[PDB]
Formats: sequence, C-alpha cells, structure tokens
Amino acid sequence: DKYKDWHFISKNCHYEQLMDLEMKDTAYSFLEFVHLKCPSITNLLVLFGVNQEKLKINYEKKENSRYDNLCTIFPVNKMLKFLMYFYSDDDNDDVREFFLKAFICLILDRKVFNAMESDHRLCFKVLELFNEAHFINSYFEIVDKNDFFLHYRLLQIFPHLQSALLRRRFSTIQQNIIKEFNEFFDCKNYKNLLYFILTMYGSKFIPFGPKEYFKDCILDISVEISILKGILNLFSKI
Amino acid sequence: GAHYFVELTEKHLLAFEMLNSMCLLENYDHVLLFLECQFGKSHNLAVIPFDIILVLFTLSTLSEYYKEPILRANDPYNTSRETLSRRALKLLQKYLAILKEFDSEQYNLYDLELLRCQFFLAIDTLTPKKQFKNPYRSYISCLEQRNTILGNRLLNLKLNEPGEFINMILWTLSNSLQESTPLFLSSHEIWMPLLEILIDLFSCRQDYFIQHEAQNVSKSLFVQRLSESPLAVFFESLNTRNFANRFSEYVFLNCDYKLPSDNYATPVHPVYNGENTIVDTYIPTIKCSPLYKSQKSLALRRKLIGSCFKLLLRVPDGHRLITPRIVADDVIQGISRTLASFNDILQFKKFFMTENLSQESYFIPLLAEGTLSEILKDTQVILTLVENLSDGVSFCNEVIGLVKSKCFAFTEQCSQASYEEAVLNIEKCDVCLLVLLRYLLHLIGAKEQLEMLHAIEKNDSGRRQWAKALNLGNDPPLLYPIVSQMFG
Repeated sequence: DKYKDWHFISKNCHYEQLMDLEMKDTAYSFLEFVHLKCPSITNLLVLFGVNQEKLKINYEKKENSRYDNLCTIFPVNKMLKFLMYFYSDDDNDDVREFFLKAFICLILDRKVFNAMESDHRLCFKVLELFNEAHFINSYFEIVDKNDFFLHYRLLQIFPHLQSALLRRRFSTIQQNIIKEFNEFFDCKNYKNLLYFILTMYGSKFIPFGPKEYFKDCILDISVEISILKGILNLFSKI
Repeated sequence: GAHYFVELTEKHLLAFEMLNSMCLLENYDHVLLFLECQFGKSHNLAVIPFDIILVLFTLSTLSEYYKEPILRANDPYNTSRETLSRRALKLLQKYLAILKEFDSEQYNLYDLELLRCQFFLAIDTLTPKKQFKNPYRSYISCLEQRNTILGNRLLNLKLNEPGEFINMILWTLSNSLQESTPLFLSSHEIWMPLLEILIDLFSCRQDYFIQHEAQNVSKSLFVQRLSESPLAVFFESLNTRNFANRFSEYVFLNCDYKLPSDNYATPVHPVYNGENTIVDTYIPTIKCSPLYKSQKSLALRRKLIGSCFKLLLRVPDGHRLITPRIVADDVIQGISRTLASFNDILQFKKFFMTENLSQESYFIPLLAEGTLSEILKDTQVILTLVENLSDGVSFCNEVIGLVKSKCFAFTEQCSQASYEEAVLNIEKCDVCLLVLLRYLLHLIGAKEQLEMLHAIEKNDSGRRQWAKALNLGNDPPLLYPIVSQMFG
C-alpha cells in the first residue's frame, strides 16, 4: 500500500476563486460581511474541491483506502480560517452537525494532515468550540474496527482526547481491551493490531513500564510483526 | 558553568542514556516515538537532553523535498505517515511552547528547569563568528563519535564556520518571496520554521541573562555587560560598522524598495548541498498565492526587527553599547526609510497588518510614525503620535492639523501622467495612519473624534473631484469609509 489514506478532497481547489476570496480579508481581519461568493458551507467546501456534492466514510465503498490523484490544496490555515466563518454559534443543530462533520472529515485526510503548520492554533481553536464528549460522541465516522489507524491520526493531531476516546470505543474497561486484543491476533489483522497498540498504550488502562500480557503473545506469534515487538520493548522500558 | 545548570536525577539519567544509545544505532524513529508517546499524558515531561536537541535541530533540516531516498531508507514502514523532519519540527515547537510557559500547575517545577537548562546548553554552542563541551559527566553522549546525521553535518558545526551564521539568515530572507519551486520550498519547510525557533530561544536566553546578572550596578558596567549578552553576540554576526544602513538592507533582502545601494548582498549559497534542488520523485501539493508568501515573509522580517529592538531599547540614556556599534535612535530612520521608499502596496500592508497587535508592540507604532514622518517630508512637521499613545484627546487633537494642512490630499504640482506615484504616496499614508489610530483605540479602550471624523470625510471631496479633474473612470483611494467603521 502507498498513500492509501482517507482523501476527503477529491478534486483540485478552485485557485483563482479562492485567491479572490483570499483578498478583502487581511484588512478585514486587521480592521462574514463578504459572503456573496459562496452562500453556504456546502459552497465553501466544493470551492476547496472538497467533494462532488457530498459526510461519512463509506467503508463498504472502500472510501477509507483511496489513491493519490495528485490534487492540489490551498494552505490549511486559510482553509480553516475560511471554514470558521460559517460557524453560526447561535443556530440550529442540523447545520452545526454538518459544520462539525465537515471539519472532522477535512482534518483526517492525508492532504490536510501532511500539509499542516508546525504550530497548531486553528486546529485546537476549532475543536475547543464543540464539546469533547460531543466531538467524540458524534465521532469521526469510521467503523470501530478501523477506528485505530485513523484514531492514531486523530491523537497525533489532538493528543489530549485519548482517555476520553477509548471509553466511547470500549464500554473495568480493561477486560474489553484485552478481549479486543484477541480477534485481532486470532485473525491476521496485525496492522490494525499495531495501531490499536499505538492508540491504547500510555492511557490509564495500559500504562508504560515493565509492569498487559501482550509481549508473551507476540513472542508466540513469531515483517510487520517485528515492529510490534520493538514498540512493545520500547514501551516496557519506560 | 554556575548559573542555569541543573543536575539530573537517577530517573532522568536512564532516559538520557537510553535516548543516546538509541541515537547511536541511527534509530531516530524510536528516538522520536519515545518523546511523542508521552506528551499528552500524566505530568512527567520526558525532557530531551541537549545532545538530542542538537540531533533534532539537524534532523529538522532533512526535509523530504530534496532528500526522499535517505528518509525512505531510514524507516521503510513509516507507521506515522510522516517524515523525520516534519516530526522533529513538531517536537521542537511543542517543547518550545512548553518552555515559554513556566507554570507550576504543569508537569513539574524541576523538569521544567531541567528543560530550560537543556535548551540553553544547546544555543550556547552556536556562536555568531564574524564573516565538545559536555557538562554531564555521567553518560557517553552520541556527539563524541558522530558528526553527521544522515548526510547533514550538524547545526552548531555548520553555523560555527567563518561567516556562516549570517549566510543562514541572508539566505532565507531572499527565498521567502521566491517564485521558484526549490528556493521558496527550502525557505518554507526548512529555514523559515527553524529561524523562528532560534530567534524564539535567543529572545528568552537574553531574558535569562538580563534577569540573572548583577543587580544594582553602575550604568558604565551595566552597559558594558549588555555587549556580552546572548543576543548581543547574535547581532555581532552582522559584522558592520554602519549598522543603520547595513541592518536595514539586510532585513528586507528581496522587497521592491528603492534599492539605493548597488553593492547588495553577494549571491547567497545554500547551507546544505542540494538544498536548492528539487528531487524528481517528490511532487508538491500546496498552491501558495503570492499574498501568502508575502505574509509569511513579512511576518519573519517583522519578527527579526522585533528581536532587534529587544536589546536596543534596553540601553539607558547613557552611552551606547560597544560590541554591536548600534545607535538605537537612527536605526529606526533607516528601516522607516526602506518602508516609505517602497514600490508595492500589497507588501506595505502585510508589514503593518499584523496578526498579533499586542505581541509586537513598542516598535510598530515607532515604525508607523517613522514612515508617516518621511513621506510627508519628501512629498508635501514635528509629529507626536507615538508620544500621544497615552491621551485620547491629544492624539485626536493633532490629527486635524495634518489633514487641514493638505497632508493626505493630492497636490497640483503633478499632472495625470504621474498619477499612480501620486496616488501610491497618499495610499501609503492611509496604511500608516490607520495603524496609528488602530493602536490608539486598542491601547485606550465625544466630539474630539467627531471633529476629526468630519475633517477626514470632507477631505475626500478633493480626491473625488481630483478623479474628475484627471478624467478617471473610477474614484481615488478614499480614507473615510475605512475609518468610520473603525470607530464603530
């Protein structure tokens, strides 16, 4: 596999139109009133080349493993500054849920993930609007099984919602974690097992240190497996 | 080594030794994962040793735009769907934003102090020399037997060369506006981010050095020490007797100013071999509009100017500093001369149209009043705007005089031939007055403004008519509508 990520943005971004919208904003921000170009958030999205009139990954349609398509993207800070004009704090819920889903889908794809500012301000400011329990209850619409390759990513972006993210997935709760370790080792789902390891380790349920009985299992299961052993040794020597 | 050095404990010694041993085997992936997999957890703050902060600074210069095979051969799996340079920069930024917040309601009052010492033991090894000191005798750091990180030599070894710390600054300030792919890229994903980190570290090491010295000392000695300060050794790299003209031409290196000195900077060479070359396999995906490049470039330049003004307004009313040979009173004139004598109105806005109207104070109103008192001088007074930033009436009571003395109004000496240059000059004054007024309200929270408002609106008539006097299809750059809104 290669570049098999979510890839929300399907087509090229309307450069010229975006550039036009990019103007009249510096002095505006330093000194929305201009919304005649794109009336609605759907129009703003399709302006980004977001989607051919779409917000849920259809895994039956293999939407979680797309191709490169070599598409261009506007600067992510400009994207998240334009998207945050159609916020409408005091509005209905059926539109705010669409806003939240559009934000979550356009934070998880590879293009917006591998093209982000070193210092994150907008990402933490947008998440701070919704409720953490609401952001993770109306979760990123990925199935619970493949929730971990994208959950590692969501925790790479926002690392503070890990304990608040395994509760909704597993509902002490360590029995479910240990049972879900199986049916991943029982099957040959090692990749999802690796990302499950990377997602759960360090929480209040699977802390670091030499002390969990995963190491024994792996030692018995023995090219993608080696990395599991190395990561487990590293986490034990902490 | 007496101040700021804090000894480690047995908990941190094992961490340091494990990290250095992981780095010895060129296993940088695990070196990053060790620090990343414990950031948003309980209050422990696994702190990086300086011998690893240096490896991070050198890894962060291994961008994927020119070195794809090295990165792809280091860690084939790439589980994080990222690159070492993108990660190392994230960790650097994360620990730097931690360092800028010394709170006891966070990880620890000792690990924080152990990080502050570890970041200050790393920038000290970078001395601005004009164009292995290991304090921890408890482990064998992996910089004794290693001077090359995957091809890139190092950071302190490559910057401590003859006249190399200044080429690293003058080589990123000219590719920050580039309309070419490898040049701009190199100064977008590598040095622009890295240069803002460094400047962020010298701007607090200087605070450590200044806040922790010899309290209650004579001016003569006080100012004699200020030339030995961390920042002062950083300004030395400029190596110029005439700071005022050198600095100003060294800050704006690819702007559209008047260019009065033909003897400009020599064609700058890249810091690392192949930095100015794009690899065939990598395909960029971001479409950066020229406005975006100008915004980022002018942000970095304004940051450099502020970092300058950091120690220059510290020197008391006594003698000037001896090390940098900086005047600190007419270097404002040199910078405000390069701003007024511009040729682009977009770049002139993006300099003063700052996002942080509070983080960069104390020198923008001094640079806003310096350009306003230079365009009038050369194109149709003793202003006091900067001095009236503590009186709502005073500044309001003096702006009338200008507009009332045909300041921002067009003249009759020119014709319709040079209307542009005659329009740009009054358009440049619009940008400078707004900034001065914007700061006023913000720093201050009747008829005074009313009177001033009317005057500004009545001065538009001349321009409006001036549009008909020169038979224009459209109007002139008015300055009433933009001001009215501001007052609310």
